[PDB]
Amino acid sequence: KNPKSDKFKVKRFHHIEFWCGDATNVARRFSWGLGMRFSAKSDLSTGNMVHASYLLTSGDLRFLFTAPYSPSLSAGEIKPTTTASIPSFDHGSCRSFFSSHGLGVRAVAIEVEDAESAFSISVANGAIPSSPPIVLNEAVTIAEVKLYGDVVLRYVSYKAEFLPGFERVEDASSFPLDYGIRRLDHAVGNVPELGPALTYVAGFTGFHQFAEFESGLNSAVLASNDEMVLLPINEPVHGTKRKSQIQTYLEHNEGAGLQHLALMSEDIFRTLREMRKRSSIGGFDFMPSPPPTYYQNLKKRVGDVLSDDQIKECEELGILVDRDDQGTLLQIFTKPLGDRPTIFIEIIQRVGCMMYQSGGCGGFGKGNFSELFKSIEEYEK
Amino acid sequence: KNPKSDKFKVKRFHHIEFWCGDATNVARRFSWGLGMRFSAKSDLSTGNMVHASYLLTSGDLRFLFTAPYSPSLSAGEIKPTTTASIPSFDHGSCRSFFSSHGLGVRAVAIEVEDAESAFSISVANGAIPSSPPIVLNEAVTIAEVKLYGDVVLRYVSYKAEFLPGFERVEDASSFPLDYGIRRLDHAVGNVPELGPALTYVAGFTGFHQFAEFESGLNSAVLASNDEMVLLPINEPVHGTKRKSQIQTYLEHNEGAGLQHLALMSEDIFRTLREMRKRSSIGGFDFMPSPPPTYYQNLKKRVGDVLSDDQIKECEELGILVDRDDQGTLLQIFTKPLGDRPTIFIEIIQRVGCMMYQSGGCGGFGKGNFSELFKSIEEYEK
Ligand SMILES: Cn1c(=O)n(CC(F)(F)F)c(=O)c2cc([N+](=O)[O-])c(C(=O)C3=C(O)CCCC3=O)cc21
Ligand SMILES: Cn1c(=O)n(CC(F)(F)F)c(=O)c2cc([N+](=O)[O-])c(C(=O)C3=C(O)CCCC3=O)cc21
Ligand SMILES: [Co+2]
Ligand SMILES: [Co+2]
Repeated sequence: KNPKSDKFKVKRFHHIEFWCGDATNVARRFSWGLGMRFSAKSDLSTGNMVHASYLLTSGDLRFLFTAPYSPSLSAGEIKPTTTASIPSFDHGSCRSFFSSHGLGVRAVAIEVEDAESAFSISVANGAIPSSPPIVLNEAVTIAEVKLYGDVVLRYVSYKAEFLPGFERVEDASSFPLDYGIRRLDHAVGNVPELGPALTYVAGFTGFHQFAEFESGLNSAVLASNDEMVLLPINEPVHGTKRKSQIQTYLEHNEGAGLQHLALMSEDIFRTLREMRKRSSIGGFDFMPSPPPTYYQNLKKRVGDVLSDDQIKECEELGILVDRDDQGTLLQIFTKPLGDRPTIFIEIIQRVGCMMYQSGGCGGFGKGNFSELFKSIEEYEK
Repeated sequence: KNPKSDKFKVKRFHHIEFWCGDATNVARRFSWGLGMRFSAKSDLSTGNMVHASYLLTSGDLRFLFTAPYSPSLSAGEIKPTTTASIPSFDHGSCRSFFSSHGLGVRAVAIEVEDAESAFSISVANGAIPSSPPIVLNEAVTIAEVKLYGDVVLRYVSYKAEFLPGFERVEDASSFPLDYGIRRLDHAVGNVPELGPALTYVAGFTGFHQFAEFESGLNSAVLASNDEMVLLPINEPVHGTKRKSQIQTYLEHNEGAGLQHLALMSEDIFRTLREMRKRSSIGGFDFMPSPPPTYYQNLKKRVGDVLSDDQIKECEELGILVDRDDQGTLLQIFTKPLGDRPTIFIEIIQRVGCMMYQSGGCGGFGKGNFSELFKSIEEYEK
């Protein structure tokens, strides 16, 4: 059931912004680890005395990494005279965010036809304003509302080069890395109580519940009209035998915030080969391997979609596989991206539901919870 | 002239500790960029609820990267019951250091025979105590005094595995990277006024002035008895045509602090080939190239130490070369290690002064200031 209730028109994810203490080191780690090119900068070299911001891109995926400079470099400025390229930026907000959460996502930015209307409609429907709409170089409008915790939903609209004031990175300082990652598929929040969080976000966006088909979670997925923009939210299930991963998140994150980013690959086998190659030389580690019992039940589940060679390839790379009403989902999770057991990344590829591919094809892997529990018992046999 | 006036016995540099906001991302960037292996950890996985600390090693070089967790994980602890592996660590001090300076060096640690005596003698000779001596697991003693700015000089002594409470990193999660870097050669501070800084540090250590043989600097080098431990200090020269790099440092760093770490390589050609290979895929960038006039005057200076093949190799890699009373110095500088124009790294190899090699052999490149100025004029001809 898709009522198509978006209160303003939404296109697609535009970028994800990380708030960090050093944007250079995080951006270079992520670039090597995920195979993303350095494509735009805004910093001292471009006349930005406020923040350093570096953009990495892979296909349509845009990761922005931003950290503050000493406030003393911009003490003479006022908001109208600012040299920040992201006018919503605030030294104290950024410093307070990082000291509270460590490295994490500050803004989930979606592109809209009209960011000012998006902001107005949103707030008129209960969104908590975070930063009012501001027109950038007569070309781009940016506005922010609170999403959950200290994460904001950033609206971006273009009248017609990432953002004004950013410069393209020099050819020599930009290496054409690519491991097959192509776009952001969904962005997931962890909150203490799912009900109020869903009601708030569904309330100001018009996004509808997407619906799926023990685990330490309960969750729901909000989606835009074409279900391209997918924003799931998790809450803990207390009292379970194993402590809820969501509860561990909330404790180490100091409250609600973004849990994982799921990135679509055009070739999850190539992506995981390239990323695993680099795990111990600066890249990302992956979740522990599932038992062989899991991969010895994979043919009886998905053998109609993937060859026995590809199923062996899944056991080598640790890929998990689940099946929807409509399609198949290949998926794997990284270990946390930084010091804290908080944010992590999911790599995915979905097979099926072609019209282009419809969003959410295959679901989010809900069945892998019970399939992994069984193989755990079956292996100890 | 070496009076050998050390007030307590000093052996060698033990480690350099970086204070960061995320220790994972910085440590993985540095590991790939410099070719250093992950060798020890102290973090949640080892029962440290206070800080995450990761040690990288190359030859004798030890870089430690430390960031704080949420204070809430250790709210129930007191100093006697702490789970920190570095008892000098303080959440507020670390958070305040990083927000003030960004990524930078907190501790220059030197090994001594008796860290408690080192601390006592030091303070009795004017050192400002930073953290009193503390015996770790009946095996290791650690103590800290102020060095300059918010940088401390950390004394370490062993009765007889980096530090107690650290664990060796698992074989799979530790990749044998090595680009030829072998040990720390010197660590340089930038201060607003050299005189008072020298008097303070020379005052509590007994270190003697090492002495060398326009530039926006004036500087002096303090050295231990065998001149292995080398601690130069810079101050700005105001009024020069080009603004002093030291003054730019002090403004962006919010005051005095560590400017550069010079790392000895056993093969500076191999090191710079490996590091430059990785500049645009997560590693470190290097200083701009000198003109060819510089390398067209290199034979008439050092042609007795390096072949014309090696001199061509210097022009390819951008290596600079200077000559002492006693030896030859090969050297090159990175661009700053993080967002701010503050800390950077120097790679060096020295040729000569063999007895082992005596410390400081070749100097620190003082002549390259006037050799580079000339080649600049000669190239515009
Ligand atoms: C498939 N799957 C899984 O098998 N396990 C067990 C494993 F593999 F770790 F052992 C997970 O723990 C796991 C955790 C998460 N999560 O979001 O925390 C997700 C996930 O992506 C997801 C969403 O995107 C929105 C709806 C909620 C949801 O579950 C999937 C998971
Ligand atoms: C050799 N040399 C140089 O040629 N230039 C010009 C170039 F190349 F950048 F264009 C420098 O700027 C430069 C800067 C520094 N510094 O410390 O800032 C040092 C250096 O290492 C040093 C010490 O270790 C202790 C004593 C002070 C001192 O000068 C060497 C440099
Ligand atoms: Co997911
Ligand atoms: Co030097």
